[PDB]
Amino acid sequence: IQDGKGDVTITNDGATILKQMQVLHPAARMLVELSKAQDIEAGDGTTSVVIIAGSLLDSC
Amino acid sequence: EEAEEEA
Amino acid sequence: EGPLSVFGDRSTGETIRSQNVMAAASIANIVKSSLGPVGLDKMLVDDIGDVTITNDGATILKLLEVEHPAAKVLCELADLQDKEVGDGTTSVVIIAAELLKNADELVKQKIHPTSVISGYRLACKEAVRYINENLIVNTDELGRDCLINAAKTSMSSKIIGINGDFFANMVVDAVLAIKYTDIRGQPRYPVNSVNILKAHGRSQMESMLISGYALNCVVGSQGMPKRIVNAKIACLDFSLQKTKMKLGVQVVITDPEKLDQIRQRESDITKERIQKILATGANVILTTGGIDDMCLKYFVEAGAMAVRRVLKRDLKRIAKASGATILSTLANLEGEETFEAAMLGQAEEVVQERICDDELILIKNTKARTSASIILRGANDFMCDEMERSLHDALCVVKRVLESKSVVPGGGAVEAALSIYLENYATSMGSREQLAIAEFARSLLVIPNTLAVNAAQDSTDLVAKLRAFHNEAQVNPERKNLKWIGLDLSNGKPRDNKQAGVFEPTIVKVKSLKFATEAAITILRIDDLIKLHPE
Amino acid sequence: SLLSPMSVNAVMKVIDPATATSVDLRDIKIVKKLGGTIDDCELVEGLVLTQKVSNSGITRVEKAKIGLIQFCLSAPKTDMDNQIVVSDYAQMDRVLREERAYILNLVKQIKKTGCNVLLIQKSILRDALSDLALHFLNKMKIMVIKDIEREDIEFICKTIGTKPVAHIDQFTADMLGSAELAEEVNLNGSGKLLKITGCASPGKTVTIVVRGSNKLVIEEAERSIHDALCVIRCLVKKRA
Amino acid sequence: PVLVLSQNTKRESGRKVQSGNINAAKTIADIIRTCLGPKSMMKMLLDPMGGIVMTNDGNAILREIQVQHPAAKSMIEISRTQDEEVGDGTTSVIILAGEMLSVAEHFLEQQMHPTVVISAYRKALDDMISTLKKISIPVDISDSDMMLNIINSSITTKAISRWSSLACNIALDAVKMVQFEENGRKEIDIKKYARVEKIPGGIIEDSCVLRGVMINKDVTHPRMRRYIKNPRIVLLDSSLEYKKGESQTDIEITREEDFTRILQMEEEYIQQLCEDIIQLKPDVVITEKGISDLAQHYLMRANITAIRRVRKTDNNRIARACGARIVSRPEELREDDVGTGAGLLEIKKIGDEYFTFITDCKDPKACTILLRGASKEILSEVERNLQDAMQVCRNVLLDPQLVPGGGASEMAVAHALTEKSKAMTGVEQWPYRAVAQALEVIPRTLIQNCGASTIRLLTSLRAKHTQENCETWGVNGETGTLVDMKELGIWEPLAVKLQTYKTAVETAVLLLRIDDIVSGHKK
Ligand SMILES: Nc1ncnc2c1ncn2[C@@H]1O[C@H](COP(=O)(O)OP(=O)(O)O)[C@@H](O)[C@H]1O
Ligand SMILES: Nc1ncnc2c1ncn2[C@@H]1O[C@H](COP(=O)(O)OP(=O)(O)O)[C@@H](O)[C@H]1O
Ligand SMILES: Nc1ncnc2c1ncn2[C@@H]1O[C@H](COP(=O)(O)OP(=O)(O)O)[C@@H](O)[C@H]1O
Ligand SMILES: [Mg+2]
Ligand SMILES: [Mg+2]
Ligand SMILES: [Mg+2]
Repeated sequence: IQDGKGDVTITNDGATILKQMQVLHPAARMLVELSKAQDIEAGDGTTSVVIIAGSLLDSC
Repeated sequence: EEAEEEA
Repeated sequence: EGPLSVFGDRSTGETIRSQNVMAAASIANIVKSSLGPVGLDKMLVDDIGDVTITNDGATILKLLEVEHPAAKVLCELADLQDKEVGDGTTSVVIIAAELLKNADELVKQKIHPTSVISGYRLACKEAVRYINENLIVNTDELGRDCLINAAKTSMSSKIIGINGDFFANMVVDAVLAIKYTDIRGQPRYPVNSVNILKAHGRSQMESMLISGYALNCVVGSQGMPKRIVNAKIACLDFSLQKTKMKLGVQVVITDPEKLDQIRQRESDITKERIQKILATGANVILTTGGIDDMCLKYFVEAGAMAVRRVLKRDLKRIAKASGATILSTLANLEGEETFEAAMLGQAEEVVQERICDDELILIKNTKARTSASIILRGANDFMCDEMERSLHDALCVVKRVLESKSVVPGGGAVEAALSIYLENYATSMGSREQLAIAEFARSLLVIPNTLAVNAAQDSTDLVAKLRAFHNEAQVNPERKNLKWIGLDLSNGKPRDNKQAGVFEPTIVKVKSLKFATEAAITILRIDDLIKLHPE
Repeated sequence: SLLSPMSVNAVMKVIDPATATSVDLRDIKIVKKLGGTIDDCELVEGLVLTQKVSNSGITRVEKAKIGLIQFCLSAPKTDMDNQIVVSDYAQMDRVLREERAYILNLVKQIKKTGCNVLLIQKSILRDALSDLALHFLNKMKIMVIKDIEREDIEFICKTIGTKPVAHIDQFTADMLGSAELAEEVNLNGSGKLLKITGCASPGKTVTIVVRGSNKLVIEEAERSIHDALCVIRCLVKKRA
Repeated sequence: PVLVLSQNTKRESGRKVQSGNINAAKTIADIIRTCLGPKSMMKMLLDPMGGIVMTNDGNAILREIQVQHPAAKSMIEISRTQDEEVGDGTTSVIILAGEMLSVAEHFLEQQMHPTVVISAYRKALDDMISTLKKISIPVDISDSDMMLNIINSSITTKAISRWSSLACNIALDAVKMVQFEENGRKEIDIKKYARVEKIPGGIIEDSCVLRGVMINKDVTHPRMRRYIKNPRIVLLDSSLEYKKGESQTDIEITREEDFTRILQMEEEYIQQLCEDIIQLKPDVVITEKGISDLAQHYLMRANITAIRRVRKTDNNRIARACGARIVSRPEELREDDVGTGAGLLEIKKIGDEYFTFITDCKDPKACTILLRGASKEILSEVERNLQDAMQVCRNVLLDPQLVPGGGASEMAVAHALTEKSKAMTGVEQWPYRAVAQALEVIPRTLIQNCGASTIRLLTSLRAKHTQENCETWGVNGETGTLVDMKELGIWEPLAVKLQTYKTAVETAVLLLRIDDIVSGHKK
């Protein structure tokens, strides 16, 4: 990820990736909050939670 | 400086 | 395109991997043409016309401005190598770029990057372990010529190449004279404690080593003497201007008769301090702060030298070399202020000497310890700067060799032996890490190829000869001595490099391999890129 | 194979397994230091400081007595608007003599308790350590460390057992902490680092030094270690 | 959108870079090669500020030109390095460097690596130095006629050649009177104590050197004497006036008499200072700071002459000339700080302006050279020529060795290297001979500037040098013939030749090692 200022990050953490992006759709601004909540509660699984939520919303 | 010994 | 509104550009797939590999290859190709004794220099001009001439990889990469982070990684790699060791900042970049280039082909084949990474880690570990078999213990060799040969090999390919013996003798003398007596568990050799000065003028073979110290400063006033035979040195860390009351204090006068004595005391306090200092026989007074015109007269009449605006590091080195004690105030463990002849340095001579229309100060034969300085003469400023940069590498190399008594042959013998050994060792794994290990071994072979190419010779033939000799060494044990045949670039044929006198510290190879492998891994793990638009 | 035992040891050094129900991860501090490789990451059962010592000459002390200060070693200053008026030439010397004596008295009082290591917190309104005070402290052979942050005092006290002092009258030999070694190390080229090890009153704290040949690697390794710590914390919270 | 790696950086590499460097060096050499020898012509330069520089000096020519190619910058720098080191030979160095670098592309284009050429140059330089030391001649520094001959042969090329007898005497007297040895054994000839003053008008033959100093200053008050026979001089670094302190002091007065008493104490202080000065009974007071009206009144009552606001360097020169030393606090004034080595103090007018002369010193260690002439440009050129002569004299005094001029030394060194090269085998032989045969550009340029047949004269001179005892034969620059330098009388110091050769060879070595150029990286 390269920011607007010029800083560079290399990461595998799902919450970090989602925070470092700039998603614009309002429905996509709740997945980052969900990832942050999972990070606070458990500190792991920040990617699987988003995958599961996306799968359920797709199945709907 | 690396020289930071006795005094 | 479409979903995932990000307001930026994202790239995924083989595109980003190829782009990263190309960036690394371009960075390597910028500095590939300055490797080995037959390497040439580079000239750099900024936007205002200032000119720099150099062939030091770290300096070049620091002066260049780069926009690709994959290239900035290599730039910081070179900087880290320079900080950690001080020699070999051009070989590690080439090795890392070649490692990336060779791993990218295996990634283009359906090989997962994790297997490549594990193979690279295993190969690096095995290579580091094996390098501790090609070692040479410097005590076995005669110490002086071992050090001289290491220094000469370090200074080859620089502006001071032909004067290798002269400058190597100077460097070894300075390093030995600057040796420090520690707890005696290990002696220490603190380089950069030697002052290096530049002054254009006569030919470089008139650069001189000073047994003492050199100051880029001049005497305070023209009425003072400019040579002291037996020097008593007082180092001070405060100004000698007329006194001034602090911010909290103010003067209010209601009886006019009391103004004159206050105005007189203002100037009398500093005179009393100066008389206290001079009563002990001090001949030389060095001060970081300023000295007032009113206060220079006392030194002028007393017949003593005063130097102002001396740098703090210079004062520290002078004080420790001459045995003086640095004072930030004259107060003692009681109320009164005293200066004791016990805290004075002693020097065998202090002179002011003229060098090419300017002046400087020489302090000779300090008695508390030994100190050294170097004055470099050259055609002009560019030449002097390049000479200083080339001398720093030799100083660092000599320090490393003295600290760790182990040396290693140069010229590509190490790379050839490692390639042969890792190629043989790759079979015993019998897995997909075998391909990665073989790729590591083959990518280790770029140094002799670059040397031969820069020497305008037959790289393929020379490298084939080296591989054949090292294979015949790794088999048939009674011919182990063939593991030291390096490369001769002035003739185009192999030669026993340990006998010839081409040596390097082993820390250079070990650290270069470790850092190159780490950089290769950290760039090879990238899968996709997202760049955000500036606000 | 090197980072897992570090994480397990770090978590087990902070909690009491008999009755621990949750883990405070602010009791474990991660320090990032460039240079070297990840292989050089280490666990410190003591105190690590990133700033340098102001004392020129002293860098290693054995059997160290440590004290923490929350007042200033400088010229006297009242919180109201104060100012000294001079109307005769004797007062000019008298002021300097009195200030010198005032500083020397505090230095002697500090020396009376046997203190070897002094820590001073950050101050922004008045100078917390003057050149005269530093000169006297060096003459008394005491190592001085300055500009301790105002928000890690709790961690420092928890680690080394010291007690903050805000008045010289309370500087007593019972308010000091004892340590076995307190010294600064110089890494190859990255800089200096203060280490205090062998504390007589070991608290439930620990620190981790993370190395690396690149900043990207250092932050990624830090995040990985945080992930491991969080997993162990979850396993403590629920034994399943 | 634009993917870049190194933004707007221009890179060039290959044989193009080497050819460009050599061409730039040759162009720099070609600009100046008409200004060598007694038949040199002047150049007038127009500077950005609006002045004019009519000159013949190589460094003066080169430092007024702005260039873009870095090789040109390197040559411009080596010119001023030579000028600072020795002060003479700033054209021969440029010409020699140009030739030494021009004779290398022949071997570069024949696929020879530059390192071999560098090694050959560094090998030849030592044998050049050895031959130069071999053919040296000693000189006795007590032979004033020999010293004048050396200085005359040095200045026979510039515009003062019409007044060489005057110029040589001026330079010799100045250098001899400035020479100084002091505490310890530090011998020095610092030329910041030999001031030059240009005053337009009169005639050039009125130029002289004074036993003392001259300043552009006048008496503070008209009733002071303007002519003193045997004065006693005191120098001060402080101001004879009442000034505020610096301790942030205030005065609070609530009575009638305090204001007048405060106003009177200042006059009392001034009177005390003036009396303290008067106790030494001097005749002249010089100070770098101001002097108050009441102080002037008291000094005139005591029959003293005061001068205000002199520069620090002028004060130092006056101190060194009259034997006095500067004192900042009059209270600490002794009989040692009073200088009595003067012999006349005068104040004259030179064209509606006042000047102050302190002359007839017993033994001065500082001097002022006074130049008159047509105008500022002529006086500036005379000043530059005098600087050249004085630095040549100082070099001769610091190293008493001489070598023949006119190209005799160049041809002798070339012959020695050519003879020595036939004992060598390998590829280095060709560059080793190339440098030696490249040393002939100096006599060739001398012949060209004289206006004769270079092709015939150069081979005649080479044949003459091929004999045994002919190391002093050279070219006569005024006619165009071959003459033995012994009878002609052209000799130059050894230091100048050594510096010239070393600088030229090292510049060539530096410029032969470049391979690529990177431009436009914005710090
Ligand atoms: N060695 C392994 N073999 C197979 N599955 C594994 C292995 N290690 C971890 N996993 C599984 O992979 C997932 C871990 O993915 P991870 O990148 O950690 O995501 P997150 O950060 O969301 O936990 C979990 O399903 C975990 O059980
Ligand atoms: N005399 C020599 N013969 C062969 N190889 C040499 C010789 N001297 C140096 N080398 C090689 O030169 C290389 C060093 O490249 P260089 O640019 O000078 O330094 P670095 O890249 O290490 O900063 C090493 O591979 C070393 O073995
Ligand atoms: N009368 C003369 N006859 C022949 N050659 C001379 C004569 N005077 C000077 N030269 C030569 O002219 C050369 C260059 O001197 P000049 O033209 O003043 O420039 P520079 O002194 O800066 O080299 C000297 O090497 C000297 O040998
Ligand atoms: Mg995980
Ligand atoms: Mg090197
Ligand atoms: Mg001349």
